[PDB]
Amino acid sequence: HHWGYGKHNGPEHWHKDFPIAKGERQSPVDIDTHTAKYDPSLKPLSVSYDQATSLRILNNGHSFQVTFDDSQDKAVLKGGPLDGTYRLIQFHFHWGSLDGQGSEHTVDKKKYAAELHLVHWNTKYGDLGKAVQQPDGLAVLGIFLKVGSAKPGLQKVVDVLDSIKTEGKSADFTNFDPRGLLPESLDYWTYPGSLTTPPLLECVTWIVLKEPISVSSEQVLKFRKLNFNGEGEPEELMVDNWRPAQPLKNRQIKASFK
Ligand SMILES: [Zn+2]
Ligand SMILES: [Zn+2]
Repeated sequence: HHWGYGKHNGPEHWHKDFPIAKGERQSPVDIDTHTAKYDPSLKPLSVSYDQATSLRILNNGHSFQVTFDDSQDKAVLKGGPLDGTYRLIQFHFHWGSLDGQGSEHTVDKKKYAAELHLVHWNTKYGDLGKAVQQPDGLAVLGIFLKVGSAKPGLQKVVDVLDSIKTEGKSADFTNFDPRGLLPESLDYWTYPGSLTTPPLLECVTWIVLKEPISVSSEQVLKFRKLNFNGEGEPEELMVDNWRPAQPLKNRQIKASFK
């Protein structure tokens, strides 16, 4: 029972191998806009992706992922609620079997069509190994996708998906600019949480953007062509690869905007 998203190995089963799944600071959560309170002390987010160097794109059996060279301070995230500078290591997506669902975070219980996660680690903790042991060792920038006009910045990604259809396939993926994946506003919500996949470590400062990016139906249709399965294995279409909202428990969600 390697983990997945189906009836027999999905999010309801994860706690058996990773008991932190019933922990105190699990993600995603629902963001209720009545209770997510504006914090005037929150600094604007600093996203510097201009020197990002992408390495590869891969189907890992739970999503598709684009990886980055994190050997030095090129593509970094800082400011906002964050201490120190955070290096981008990868991004991936979550999406649904139809446009009406797919995002992991929700806003006033509304599910978006997809959710993009840009994963960064805190350099003040030396390496990724020591970072994930710390409550703010990772920062994940979360961005909602809604269906509308095409995002030109997403095109180079979706157009190579046919080359990584099944679990375990990968391809060289150089000179991709993650700047093209961002909405206009960097207005955000932030709270302390976890990885939304095993091992579910409670090491993430979540930064979820208020403004969704719009992507075309054509584009999101390319997401749904991916497989959970390996090459030549019976088809398990990669859709609904999202963990549902987990209990907020004691936590406060802060808004950077009024
Ligand atoms: Zn994996
Ligand atoms: Zn994710």
